[PDB]
Amino acid sequence: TVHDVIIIGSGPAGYTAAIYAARAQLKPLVFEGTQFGGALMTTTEVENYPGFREGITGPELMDQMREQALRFGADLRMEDVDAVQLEGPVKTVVVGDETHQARAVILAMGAAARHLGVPGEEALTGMGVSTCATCDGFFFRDQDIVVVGGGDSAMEEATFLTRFARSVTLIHRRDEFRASKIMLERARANEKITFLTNTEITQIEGDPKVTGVRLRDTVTGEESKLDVTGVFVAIGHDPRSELVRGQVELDDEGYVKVQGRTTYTSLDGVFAAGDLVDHTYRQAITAAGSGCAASIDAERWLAEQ
Amino acid sequence: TVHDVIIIGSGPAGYTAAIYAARAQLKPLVFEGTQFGGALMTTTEVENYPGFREGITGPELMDQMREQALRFGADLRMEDVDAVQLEGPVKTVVVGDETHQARAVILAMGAAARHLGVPGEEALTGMGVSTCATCDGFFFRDQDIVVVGGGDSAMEEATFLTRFARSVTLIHRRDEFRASKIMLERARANEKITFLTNTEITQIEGDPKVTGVRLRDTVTGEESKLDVTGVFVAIGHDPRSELVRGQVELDDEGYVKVQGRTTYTSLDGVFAAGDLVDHTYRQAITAAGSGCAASIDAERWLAEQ
Ligand SMILES: Cc1cc2nc3c(=O)[nH]c(=O)nc-3n(C[C@H](O)[C@H](O)[C@H](O)COP(=O)(O)OP(=O)(O)OC[C@H]3O[C@@H](n4cnc5c(N)ncnc54)[C@H](O)[C@@H]3O)c2cc1C
Ligand SMILES: Cc1cc2nc3c(=O)[nH]c(=O)nc-3n(C[C@H](O)[C@H](O)[C@H](O)COP(=O)(O)OP(=O)(O)OC[C@H]3O[C@@H](n4cnc5c(N)ncnc54)[C@H](O)[C@@H]3O)c2cc1C
Ligand SMILES: Nc1ccc(Nc2ccc3c(N)nsc3c2)cc1
Ligand SMILES: Nc1ccc(Nc2ccc3c(N)nsc3c2)cc1
Ligand SMILES: [Cl-]
Ligand SMILES: [Cl-]
Ligand SMILES: [Cl-]
Ligand SMILES: [Cl-]
Ligand SMILES: [Mg+2]
Ligand SMILES: [Mg+2]
Ligand SMILES: [Mg+2]
Ligand SMILES: [Mg+2]
Repeated sequence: TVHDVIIIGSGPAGYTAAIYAARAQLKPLVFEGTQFGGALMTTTEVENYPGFREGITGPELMDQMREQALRFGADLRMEDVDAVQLEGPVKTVVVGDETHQARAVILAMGAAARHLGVPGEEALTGMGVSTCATCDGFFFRDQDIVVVGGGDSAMEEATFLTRFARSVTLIHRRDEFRASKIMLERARANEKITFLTNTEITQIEGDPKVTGVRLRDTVTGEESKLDVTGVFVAIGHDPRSELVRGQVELDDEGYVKVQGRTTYTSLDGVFAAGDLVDHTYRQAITAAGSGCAASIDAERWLAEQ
Repeated sequence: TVHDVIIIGSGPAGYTAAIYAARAQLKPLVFEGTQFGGALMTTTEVENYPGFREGITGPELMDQMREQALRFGADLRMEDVDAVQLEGPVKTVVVGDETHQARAVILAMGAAARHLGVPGEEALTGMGVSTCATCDGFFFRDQDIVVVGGGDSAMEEATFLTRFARSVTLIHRRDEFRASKIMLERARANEKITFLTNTEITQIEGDPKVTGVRLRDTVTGEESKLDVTGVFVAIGHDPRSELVRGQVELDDEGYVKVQGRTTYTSLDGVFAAGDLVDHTYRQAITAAGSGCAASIDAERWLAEQ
């Protein structure tokens, strides 16, 4: 049984691809993962996804998307793809001890935001701990917050956040910065930003919400506590391209490369969408847009065979 | 008074750009047009926009988007931009006898679908007359329908529609086809497609919904009537780039060109999104995704000044 298309991933890119493929009568087979629903399934509020004048929670939005895909006939499986064979006319995905095949595959595995890995980070996620200044900076008006990281991401998040926050403490575990000189220099010039180098967070305090961070000097071991009400983690992303490394061309940071303004990868019959590809915007609406494009690409490519 | 950003257009690209720019505290000034709300403001059902398990009407979706932009502080004006000056640090838009200025401009004027221009076309829009096989082909299962046009668009729409329709009559006013040989040959091979060359539609019949089309031979003048329940107009699109021709680089069909996978045009401080740029996907979700990207591009570009 060779399916027309298999989709790997269940964030906005994967579900939008599933909606379009199903409505196109391709009977898409979608492997959602056991941690299904993408990055929004673990935020509280989504206010910048167009179409919801008063907002919607991340889980509510993903459940709409999932039920929408189901309504048009997508075959959804809450299982992880463990391995793929993507070269040639018939592609194979392996799911535990089960195999499935398809003429086209849409890769929508997303990117993992790096975690601090400290107590309180999970408990206080959406309650003061954020990954997304664009999304959440709004909510920290006149507040004292931290940003963690040493690259252009952290510099961009920190300087952006000063238009809301009373103060931004930028914390980095080294005394050297991997961020570009321009981004570094913009952060230095901003009077609302204080730099804390050679510093790591060991714990995030907060009873319902973030009240502070515990700090350790990575050189001397000196520990202290900072009172803050927000923690923005900006230590980088890891695109989830492990399944396809060695089969589909990746850039030096592991993002799947695509041709021009399409979703076509280096492999015939293989398309890629969402934050697996995009290291620039990383929003739900852009991932959904690219998931649509992947399905239209796949449909048109299938019609050429 | 020089604004940070002006947005021209009020479809999904323009409203999503407005939402992001407003949430970024850029106080975007948005000229919606008198025919505001984009292409969806004149369809009935939008079923493939992810986030609505049971669908939503086009006007309901656009009103959500508009109120969402308002909620975050967008300044919305239901007026047409009549002329622009986009070169240099301060850009000007002219609206009747009023002028407005901004450091960045986001172009989101969309593309106009060409119309047959015959009686019944407007009355029966969304009631049998469609512009979008992806969107509406679903609803014509086992029905006899027409597709109008002579290019790759019409060939693609007609062959796609045969997976739903009982029959597809492809009508073209010439006996020569501007579509590529592959697209032409695929349509010829499909047993559900009948070709009617040298034929124009003079009227679309239908009491609540499409019941037939009146036809004229463009050579002999012979007229007849075809019983059909759907009419898909696929005679091409005109991107709304007239305002910016001679200022921003356009491709040979008039679409605004953008740099790589960004929204940057050939002019510093000018960004473009939606169907003004995209001649491939032309969906609401993709236009919304690109409107987000234009605002993020614009925000980051503004921060560099
Ligand atoms: C805390 C947080 C809050 C956010 N808030 C917002 C917001 O308010 N607005 C906004 O626009 N964006 C927000 N974002 C960003 C947005 O969620 C992402 O940009 C978007 O979800 C990317 O979608 P994607 O489909 O490419 O990947 P993801 O959302 O990462 O989805 C990929 C999914 O596929 C699954 N998958 C991966 N590999 C496999 C495999 N091998 N087999 C099976 N399944 C697999 C994953 O487990 C995951 O469930 C937020 C992100 C985070 C982390
Ligand atoms: C009948 C119909 C049904 C459709 N159904 C679907 C569907 O179900 N699903 C789907 O995904 N897509 C659908 N589409 C396509 C979708 O609507 C478009 O792809 C999308 O709206 C493009 O958005 P855009 O913002 O780029 O431009 P548009 O939607 O064209 O919006 C541009 C807006 O800006 C305004 N504007 C233009 N020039 C100026 C100016 N100089 N000054 C001020 N304002 C100006 C225009 O009047 C218009 O209101 C449909 C299209 C049509 C025509
Ligand atoms: N995958 C991955 C790679 C690198 C990191 N860096 C990191 C981790 C924890 C902390 C911390 N508590 N303060 S600064 C910091 C930085 C995290 C995850
Ligand atoms: N802008 C623009 C340019 C070209 C067209 N072509 C056209 C118009 C009407 C009809 C018809 N009634 N049957 S075939 C056809 C084709 C329409 C609009
Ligand atoms: Cl390789
Ligand atoms: Cl290998
Ligand atoms: Cl020019
Ligand atoms: Cl000129
Ligand atoms: Mg995983
Ligand atoms: Mg996830
Ligand atoms: Mg107009
Ligand atoms: Mg319109």
